[PDB]
Amino acid sequence: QELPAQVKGLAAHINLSLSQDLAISESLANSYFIEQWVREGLPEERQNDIAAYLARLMEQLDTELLFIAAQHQGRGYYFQLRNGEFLQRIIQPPGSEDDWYYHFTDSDNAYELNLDSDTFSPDDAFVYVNYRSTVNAANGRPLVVAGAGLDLSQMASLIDDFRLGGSGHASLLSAEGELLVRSLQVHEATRDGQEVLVSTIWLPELQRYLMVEVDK
Amino acid sequence: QELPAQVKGLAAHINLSLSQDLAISESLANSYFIEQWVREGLPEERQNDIAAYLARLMEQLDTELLFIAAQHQGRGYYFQLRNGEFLQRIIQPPGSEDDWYYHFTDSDNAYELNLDSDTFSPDDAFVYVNYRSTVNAANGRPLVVAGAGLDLSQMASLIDDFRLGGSGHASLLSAEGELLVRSLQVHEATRDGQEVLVSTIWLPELQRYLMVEVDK
Ligand SMILES: Nc1nc2[nH]cnc2c(=O)[nH]1
Ligand SMILES: Nc1nc2[nH]cnc2c(=O)[nH]1
Repeated sequence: QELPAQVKGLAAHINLSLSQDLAISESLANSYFIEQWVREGLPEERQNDIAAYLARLMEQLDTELLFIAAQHQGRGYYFQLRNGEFLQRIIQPPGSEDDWYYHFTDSDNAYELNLDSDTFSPDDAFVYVNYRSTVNAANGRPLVVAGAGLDLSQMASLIDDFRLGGSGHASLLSAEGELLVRSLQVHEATRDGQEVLVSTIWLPELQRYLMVEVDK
Repeated sequence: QELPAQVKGLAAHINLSLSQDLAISESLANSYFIEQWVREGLPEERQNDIAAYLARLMEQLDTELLFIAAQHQGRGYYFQLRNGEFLQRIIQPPGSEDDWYYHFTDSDNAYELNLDSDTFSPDDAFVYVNYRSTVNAANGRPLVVAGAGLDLSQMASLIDDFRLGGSGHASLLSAEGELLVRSLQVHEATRDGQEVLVSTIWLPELQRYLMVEVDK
C-alpha cells in the first residue's frame, strides 16, 4: 500500500516546514538583542535595526507576517513586519481581539498555532506561530511572545506541493471540524458520482487533522 | 517489510534534528545584529552581549560548540562559545588548519557539514555546521560564516535514540568510507557467527551514508 506511506511522508514534509518556522520563532522570542531592546524601553531610534533583523528572518522563512509582543512596565506592545511596513500598537485588554494573548500566556504551552484574523487588518486571517520567551516580566507574563504569521495561501501551495497522480484532494481541518485549507487506518467511501479512498492522520505540531481523497 | 520503512523514518528523524540546527545556523550567519557588530569593528565592549546571544542559541540547540567567522578590513576573526568560554582568534592563512574556511568560502555551497578537529583544542573533533552569510565582504568572501559545532557523542545518542528490538547496530559513514558514528534496497549478509540483514541509505543534508544491522 503506497498511499498510506505517501500520506505519512507528506505529513512529515508539512511537519519539517513548520519545524523550521518554529525553531526560528523560538530563537526570535528568546533573542538576547530583542530582550535588550525591551529592557532599554523600546527606543524608536533602534526600530529600523529591529525591522532589518526581522527582515532577515522573513527572507529566510518566506512568511507574510512577523510579530513581536513585548512586556515593559506592565504594558504590552505588538509589533509586526509585513510587506515592508513596521506596524506597532498597544495590546488591548482581554475584552477585545487581543485576548488570544491572554489565552496563550495563561496556558503552560511553550508554543501554540492559533488561527486568527489579523489585528492590523481584520480582513486577512493568518496562522500565527506564538512562541513564548523563557524570560518572564515582573507581572508574570512572558517578556516576549514572538513568531511568524503564515499566509494560508502558502499552506495551500505546500499541501499542493506534492500530488498523487496529479488528481485527488487534500484537506487540513481543525479539531472541531473547521476546515483550514484544501489543495494510520485507510478506508474506502463512495463519493458523489464515483467512489474514492480516504485516510486521515493527526498532526501534533499543528494540533490538526489531515485528510486526502484518491480515485484510480 | 517494517525494517526498510523504519530505516527511512529514523533517517527522517536525524534529518529534522540537523534541519533545526541548520535553520538556526542560517539565521545566525545572516543576523543583522551580528553584521552590525562586524561593521562596528567588532568592539570588545559588546562581546558579552554577543556571548549571551550565542548562549541563547546553545541552550535551544543543545550543541557543544557555537562559532562565528567574521570578515573586516580583509582580516578574518574566529569566535567560539563553548562551556561558558568565549574564545577568539585570527583565521590562519591557507597553509594552516583554517584552510577549511578557504575551502567552504570558495565553494558555491550555501552550507556544508565538514567534520574536523577543533582549532582551539586539537584533541577534540566536531561536526561543524558551516553556513554562509548572504552578504559578502569587499574581498569577495562571506561577511559572516557562523554555525554550530556538534559533539559527535550527541550523534551517537540520537542514532541510539531509536533501536529496533533493542538489538542491532546502526552506523553512519562518510562518502569515502570513513566511519563517523556507531550506536532503498535491503540485502541479507552472513556476519561472523550469525547472519544478519543490512540496508543502507544516503543523507543529502549530511552528505553521508547510513547502515544498520538486525538479527531476529
Ligand atoms: N489576531 C492575532 N494576531 C496575532 N499576532 C500574533 N499572534 C496572533 C494571534 O493569535 N492572533
Ligand atoms: N577545525 C574547524 N573549526 C571550525 N569552526 C567552524 N567550522 C570549522 C571547521 O570546518 N573546522
